[PDB]
Amino acid sequence: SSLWIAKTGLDAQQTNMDVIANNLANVSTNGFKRQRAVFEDLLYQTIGLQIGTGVRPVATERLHSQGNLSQTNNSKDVAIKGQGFFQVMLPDGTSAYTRDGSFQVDQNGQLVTAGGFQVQPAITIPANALSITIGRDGVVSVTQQGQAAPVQVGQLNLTTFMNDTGLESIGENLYIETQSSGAPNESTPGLNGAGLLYQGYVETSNVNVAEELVNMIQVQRAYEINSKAVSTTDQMLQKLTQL
Amino acid sequence: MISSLWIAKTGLDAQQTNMDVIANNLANVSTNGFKRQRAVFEDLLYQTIRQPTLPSGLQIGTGVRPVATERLHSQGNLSQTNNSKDVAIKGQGFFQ
Amino acid sequence: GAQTTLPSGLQIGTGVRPVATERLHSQGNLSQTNNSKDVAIKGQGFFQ
Amino acid sequence: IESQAPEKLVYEPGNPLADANGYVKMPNVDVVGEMVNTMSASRSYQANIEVLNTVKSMMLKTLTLGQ
Amino acid sequence: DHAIYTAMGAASQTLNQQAVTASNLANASTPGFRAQLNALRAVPVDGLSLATRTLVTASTPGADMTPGQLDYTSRPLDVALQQDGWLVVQAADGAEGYTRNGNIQVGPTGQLTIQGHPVIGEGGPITVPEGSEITIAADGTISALNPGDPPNTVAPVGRLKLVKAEGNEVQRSDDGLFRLTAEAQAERGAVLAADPSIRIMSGVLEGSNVKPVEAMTDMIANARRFEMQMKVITSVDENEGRANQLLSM
Repeated sequence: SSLWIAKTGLDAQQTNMDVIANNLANVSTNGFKRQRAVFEDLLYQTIGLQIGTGVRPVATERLHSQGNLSQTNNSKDVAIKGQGFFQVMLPDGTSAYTRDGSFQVDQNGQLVTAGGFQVQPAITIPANALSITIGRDGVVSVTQQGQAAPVQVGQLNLTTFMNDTGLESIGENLYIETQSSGAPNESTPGLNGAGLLYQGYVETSNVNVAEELVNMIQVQRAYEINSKAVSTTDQMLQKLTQL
Repeated sequence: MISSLWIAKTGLDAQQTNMDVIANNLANVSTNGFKRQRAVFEDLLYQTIRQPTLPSGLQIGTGVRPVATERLHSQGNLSQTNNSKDVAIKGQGFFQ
Repeated sequence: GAQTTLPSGLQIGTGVRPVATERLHSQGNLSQTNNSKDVAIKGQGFFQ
Repeated sequence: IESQAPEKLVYEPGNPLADANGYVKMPNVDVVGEMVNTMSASRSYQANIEVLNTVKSMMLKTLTLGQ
Repeated sequence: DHAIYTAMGAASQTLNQQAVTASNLANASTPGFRAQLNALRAVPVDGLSLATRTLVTASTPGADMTPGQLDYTSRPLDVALQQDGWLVVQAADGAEGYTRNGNIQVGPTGQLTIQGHPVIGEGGPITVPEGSEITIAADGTISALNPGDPPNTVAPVGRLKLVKAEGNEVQRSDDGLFRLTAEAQAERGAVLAADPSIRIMSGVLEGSNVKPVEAMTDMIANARRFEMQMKVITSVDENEGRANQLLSM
């Protein structure tokens, strides 16, 4: 009856918390964009008056706003100033896209992500490297002993999407292209709308804290009100059954 | 059950891993030739709710996990010990 | 039954039962006791 | 007859019986109306029973007219 | 007289639903549990003359296949699967089965078993070098490190058999292990091939997907329906008691 409406209401508020809890758990994650749940009411029944049916979440939109930078003396970490995604080769063979700028080198040269996934285009670092320079425009140069000039290696090309909110979150700090975010556009950082690169800095999470606390306050109070609604409907049905 | 306790627990575990790294770095301030550790955090799998094309999909997170702990191999400062058996390295290299 | 429509049938469960309680054998932290008789095992081993 | 009322719609897209929009159809059975109908049917049933019981004595007493 | 049975059936089947709901709530902490969905279906009685009698019967259209909240336990053998993924384990009767419980244990002789079921990889059940720090990669690659030896070893051993199959194509067996349906068996073969596109996370255990809001609403609805059917039964019984005096001449 009116129980199948408060049930949808309760589902909505638990979805809101699962979004808020996800945002609060990823405070220390580098390059994390906060999710925001969007709710929509269901079909109305017309007999004229209109009787509602409940609420249904539509799509959690993520905010692609540039977070703050934090300084780590590591020379393998870079941060993006603007919109753009580093391209990463998955074990299957398809390409994912990430904003976590914490990179390493694996045993065969080569820049990889924190989970060891390779970063494309592939940038092979020599063993006799003394200092690695990742420039403003993505030029990765290496200094070698004796040489009075640095040896160029490669370009860190950034991928720009037309709609960044439509990317599918794999999980492990990777976004993959979807129908709503097709046609990834490779570009040198600084041109064709791509952002620039800062070496030695890591982008921090976008999540604002006070907003999430107030949001949990609101979610808890709405959840309590909906539980009261369920209790009142149950009590009415219990009174009816005694007839 | 379905409850944001299993997400906030991973949040607490992540912050505790960070605090463990911080404490380990603090305990070794006087150790000679120690590289500071940094914890890299990356969130868990995302559950996708299938809807009856859409500009954005409905995806709910699950938490965060520590995956990579890095040691910064940067050249630390030199301190003078008049003991003649002590040596220091200018650059990358390890004694065997 | 023989199959647009939902599947029929009725498979009622029976309940829950604990099968095995496991101990996580991960190395713990070390606490310093200056007495010369306590030692701590660095790895996978037990005293007999 | 089968009632012609808006079938109740519940958003359950995972159900195989959900339409393109995902609303499974639940019956239009109202609870209060059916309890009232049960009570009214019971009281009409009992009233007709009482009518038959009342008539019965007169029926049996009619047949004593001849003998 | 038979209207006292129709309502009775509903009441009885109400209890059935309650049992199912309890079976869900008893498994609130079970790892990799898939809550069974319950649904009443109406069956009309066909025959002359006025079709008035329509009974109910409860059924369980499979399980709810939304992945639960993950539990981060720092154990490398614990695995959590990408949505719509299954581990393949040898069941009791020497046949394949699919499970979500990723709590893998190592036997004394090195056999990988989940809940006593030996896990099956690409080459069959897995034999682990007795005593080894097992590390599972993101796609199921198993690396074994033998104690005492150097760490430049971490030689790989095998790869788990991860299967993609949606909730419509799978039915539960009486042992709690899921299998393919007859239609899905006909359309996708008997034994499913391992999909390399399924990602598996090591060090996290997946919990159950029992929604408590749904359980509470189901209990309230079941209680109210049971009371309504009891009231109908009482009304019918009283009516028949009054009606069974007519027979007195």
